[PDB]
Amino acid sequence: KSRKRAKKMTKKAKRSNLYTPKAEMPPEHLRKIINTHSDMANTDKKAFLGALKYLPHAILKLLENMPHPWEQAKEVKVLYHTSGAITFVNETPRVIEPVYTAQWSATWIAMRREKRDRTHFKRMRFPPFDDDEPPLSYEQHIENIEPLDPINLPLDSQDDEYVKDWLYDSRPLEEDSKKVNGTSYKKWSFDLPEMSNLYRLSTPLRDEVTDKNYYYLFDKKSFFNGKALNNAIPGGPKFEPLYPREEEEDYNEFNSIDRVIFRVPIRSEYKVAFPHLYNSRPRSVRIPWYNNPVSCIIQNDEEYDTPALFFDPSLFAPLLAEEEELILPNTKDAMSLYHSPFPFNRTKGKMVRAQDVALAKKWFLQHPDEEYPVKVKVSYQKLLKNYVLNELHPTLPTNHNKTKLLKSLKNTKYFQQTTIDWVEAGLQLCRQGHNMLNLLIHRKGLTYLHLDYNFNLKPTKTLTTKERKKSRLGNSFHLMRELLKMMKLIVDTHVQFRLGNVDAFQLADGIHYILNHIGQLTGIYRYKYKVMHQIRACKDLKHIIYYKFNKNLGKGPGCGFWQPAWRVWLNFLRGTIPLLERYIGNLITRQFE
Amino acid sequence: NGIPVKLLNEAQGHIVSLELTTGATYRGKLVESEDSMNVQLRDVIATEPQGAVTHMDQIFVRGSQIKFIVVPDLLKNAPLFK
Amino acid sequence: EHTIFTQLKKNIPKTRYNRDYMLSMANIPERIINVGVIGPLHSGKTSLMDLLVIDSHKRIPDMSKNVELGWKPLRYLDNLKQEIDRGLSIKLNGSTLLCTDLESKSRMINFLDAPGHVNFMDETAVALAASDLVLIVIDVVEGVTFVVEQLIKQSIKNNVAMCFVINKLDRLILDLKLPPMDAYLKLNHIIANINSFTKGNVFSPIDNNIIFASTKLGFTFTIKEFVSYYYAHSIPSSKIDDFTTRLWGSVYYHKGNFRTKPFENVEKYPTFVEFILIPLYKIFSYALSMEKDKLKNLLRSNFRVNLSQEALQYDPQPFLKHVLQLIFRQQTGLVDAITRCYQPFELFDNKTAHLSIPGKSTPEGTLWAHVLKTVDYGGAEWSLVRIYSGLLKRGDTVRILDT
RNA sequence: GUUCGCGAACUUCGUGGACAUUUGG
RNA sequence: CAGCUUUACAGAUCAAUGGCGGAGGGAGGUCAACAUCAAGAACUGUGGGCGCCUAUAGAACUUAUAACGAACAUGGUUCUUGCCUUUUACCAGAACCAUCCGGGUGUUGUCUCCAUAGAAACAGGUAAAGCUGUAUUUUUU
Ligand SMILES: Nc1nc2c(ncn2[C@@H]2O[C@H](COP(=O)(O)OP(=O)(O)OP(=O)(O)O)[C@@H](O)[C@H]2O)c(=O)[nH]1
Repeated sequence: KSRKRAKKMTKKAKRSNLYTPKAEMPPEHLRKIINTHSDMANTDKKAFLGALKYLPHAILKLLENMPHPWEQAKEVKVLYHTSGAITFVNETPRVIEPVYTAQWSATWIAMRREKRDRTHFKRMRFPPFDDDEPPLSYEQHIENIEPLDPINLPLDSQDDEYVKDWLYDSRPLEEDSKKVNGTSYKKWSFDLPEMSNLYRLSTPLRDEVTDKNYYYLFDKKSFFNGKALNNAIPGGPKFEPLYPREEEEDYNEFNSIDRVIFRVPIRSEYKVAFPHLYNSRPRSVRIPWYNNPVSCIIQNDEEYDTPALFFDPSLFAPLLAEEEELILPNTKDAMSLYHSPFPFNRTKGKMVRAQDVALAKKWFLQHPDEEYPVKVKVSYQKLLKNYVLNELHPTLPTNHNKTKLLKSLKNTKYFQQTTIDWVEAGLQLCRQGHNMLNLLIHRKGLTYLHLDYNFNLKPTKTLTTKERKKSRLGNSFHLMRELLKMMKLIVDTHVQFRLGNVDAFQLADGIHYILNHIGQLTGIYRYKYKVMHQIRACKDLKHIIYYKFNKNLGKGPGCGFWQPAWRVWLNFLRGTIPLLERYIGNLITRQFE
Repeated sequence: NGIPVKLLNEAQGHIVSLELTTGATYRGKLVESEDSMNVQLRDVIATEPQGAVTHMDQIFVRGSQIKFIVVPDLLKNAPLFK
Repeated sequence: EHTIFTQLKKNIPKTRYNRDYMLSMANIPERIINVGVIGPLHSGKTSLMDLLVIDSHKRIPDMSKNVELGWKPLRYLDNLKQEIDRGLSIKLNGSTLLCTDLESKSRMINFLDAPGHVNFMDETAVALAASDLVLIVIDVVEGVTFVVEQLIKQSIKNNVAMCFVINKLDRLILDLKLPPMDAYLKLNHIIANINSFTKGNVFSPIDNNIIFASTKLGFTFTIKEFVSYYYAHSIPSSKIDDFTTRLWGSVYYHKGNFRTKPFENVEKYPTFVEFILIPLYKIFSYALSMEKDKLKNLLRSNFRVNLSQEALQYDPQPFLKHVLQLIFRQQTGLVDAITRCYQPFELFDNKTAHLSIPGKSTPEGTLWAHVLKTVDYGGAEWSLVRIYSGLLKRGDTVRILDT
């Protein structure tokens, strides 16, 4: 026992002494702090200055924990500075992926229904508030009327019985049970019927046709081949040629006009399907597949396990004998599940960020080009290109220490983990962001120009050349400002939703508008034009959605389903945060090296 | 079913030795065996109980009248028992 | 001399049966079936061979986690980059394995996995030339295509013993979702077609020739095999052959321990449909659908095979696969069927004559061996040679001819 | 979304283009 | 309906020998700090534990391939398009490094629920759980 004790001691005191885990404080405290900060209006402390460095990261985090249309209010954990600054979300959002998909499908359905119903659909006006004034809000939000009915379609007790009690909830639910790991919410497990139900719910959204043969010459390998042959497919994408286009054949003894017989047209389609035969000199061209044909039946009828549309042929109990009648009540849909695409063919899995879980991907890989308009086709192609290039150049990371956790741990001055309404948090961030910008301005040449509370910076008066020279500042700063504005816009829509004179449907729609129009609503492209690529992608996604959405007689401004756009935005933010952070650091470390 | 029978079956091909009730040992390639040890053998020598030996081609023997069968020692290894 | 050999042995997957025994067996003929597994494109013959390999070995090196689970195949005889990247088994990249039978008569089998795809009949042809028996394999669904018919024709010519493998039952249970009766009918039709394609021999589930399989899930059975596993319990030994015979064809069985009157009363579903296909269907449903505990209980009762604690937490397709492996054991039934098919050695002489004119052999004074195909198994070239007569030792100074 | 063109009943549907930005004051 | 082991036991003597260990928890948490990351791990080394497991570390070869992550954004140098001219800022493709955003694995701690002996078996008896079981030519009438 003594020896054991000694060993334990050795294990302990050698490395890593106990740093105490700090408690989860009240939101009231946070609010008070914020109020105090507001009252103060500059301080310019060192700690405060230091903390400002991580604002774009904070913004990104906030964006990631956006409340989905099915959620009333994303109650979210947060880190916040003793001052009342840099008040950023802690938790990573994540989801049971098939469940998430189901939820999304439900939302889509609801949106469709709304479209069908309402005639004069009042779209959201932007920017939502008077930028000249400073209309922020906290107390009002807190003691407001009940957050009115969010977007979840009504489920019948017969068909989707196993989900309706839990499906639409924050985490989402199935959160407290044997069906997950626990509240950490990393590994999910399921029974069959629930899974089946989820799949059914999804179908509206994710009808990916998973006859592997469907994707003949639309597999990533095939696309790669096409790229590295400078070859194309009417529906597929096209690139720069990957090697130098230097033919100069010189019509030799071999490959003359009068030697060969041009009997086959030898289209582009062939060249990628048989890379080594039809194309001569295939440098870096992967070997594609060649699979078998599918026999299947997928139906939505009462009867089960029958020949529907086949061709008819010519002409001691056995070991289970009334244990069973050959079909159980679930096996109708069990078979379907078994046949399915990734998410559902499995009854257990790992959970993923929801900024993962691409629900677009499966549509824009699915070779649509018949009876659509040309713009849509173009968009699809663009999407494919975006995908394909990414696939071609993957990325590998390694060992790392994450920033939020570090701050939680080592830093005082932080209080931590105050469960705030997400909207409140967003508002705080917006306020804080604005403050930060002002601080930055002060640090630089003190300007004539002033920020709108909705971030649209502009000069007050007294416009001169010298002034202009002084106050050009950086593109980085403007990018940051743009980002902040975007956040405000999304946050502001949520705020609007929370108060009256709005709708939940409008909320989602508003969000969609915001994301799928950055180009219109706020120019980042002005300062960083790689954001234009992102914008283009978003537009393409929107286009894809709209045709997909509006197969029915509905055609107009009302349509949510912001997910893929949101994801794209998040990705962009991720790409950009580090540079922004660096810039901020540089700005703060102006006097010193 | 009998594991000795199985063993015998396995020994098919191999050169088994084989004594009867009479006490007349044989040694030959085991051609075929059945559940009742109804052995056939090829290229088979035949010792008399007294001493003298006689070569013979394709002997059949009925297991009833068989006493004991010696199989080659390779079959010890595998793969019948487990 | 020995050290090198030892090294070679070391760089290899340790087989569950002792390879020494196999070697010993090989010293004797008639304990060596040479089997060409052949069929149309994507029959699932390579997959089947994979199953056999798995059964043979303890643990395979590049058998991934996913493949173990039963997601992707592990086509163990695909080998070269070309093939794994492409999807098609392309060259005759076979394997040798000891295999016990129903009644455990070990026999060292020289499997050669043909290519299906028709532009590789070369490899198929080679296999045919080599192999005295041929497992024809067929997709249930795709049916006996013209390709298969052609193969059959050009296996009668060679000549060879023709076991069949109606592979891809899962496809009719889960893809087509044929009722059990319908499935049975389909099977019968297929059998009829096969027979028609054939001249002399009749093939059926009785007389061990059909081998019903689904390699994705990874079960083969013959009817005899099934009986052995799951109908010795309930019938006295003497009437087992009879039962087996009854099982196939236009036959019905009413509540009567133990008759079994051909035809008939009220609720149909034939003997085969009642005692085989229906059971399979049930297993499938339960595996996918049922409350897991109840399924487990059933499998304890009606099959005496235990769904383990780790296995219970599987996903469906894998779970189903596991269940079927538990049921129909490491594929001995197939081997038994093969054995039944191969006459043996009445045919063999004829085959050899066909290969190389009629005449008379010479065992002791010489050896001769058909160098069948050059290959690239271990990077470097080998010649896949079949030794017909004599014994060809290492280092031996040898004659040859390109034909 | 914002302009220009064309088809059908200024107004609206069907549609083909074009739509960065600041430093050099 | 027979047998053997395995728990509950009665009351043993009490060896005896086994086994049980001479006792050290099982969970989880958007709790941390620390390593180590395609899985591989062949084959070798060197440990525990018996021609072989379990740990380690060393390359080999694997395929990576689709998915440490069914995710995908951003930098920099160089080469090549192209804006063109110039600065950012970029168009659009390569090569090699880097950057975030996430991820597991074990090591440990810490914080809230579930637990809970300090030994038990021999000789069999009781109760349950698990495996093996009819004479007329080839085995035992
Ligand atoms: N549904 C179903 N699919 C199967 C079955 N057997 C095989 N498959 C699948 O269909 C394909 C056929 O298996 P393979 O092993 O590739 O076929 P193969 O024998 O290699 O064909 P060749 O390369 O031409 O010899 C694989 O993708 C398998 O996963 C089955 O029984 N049911």
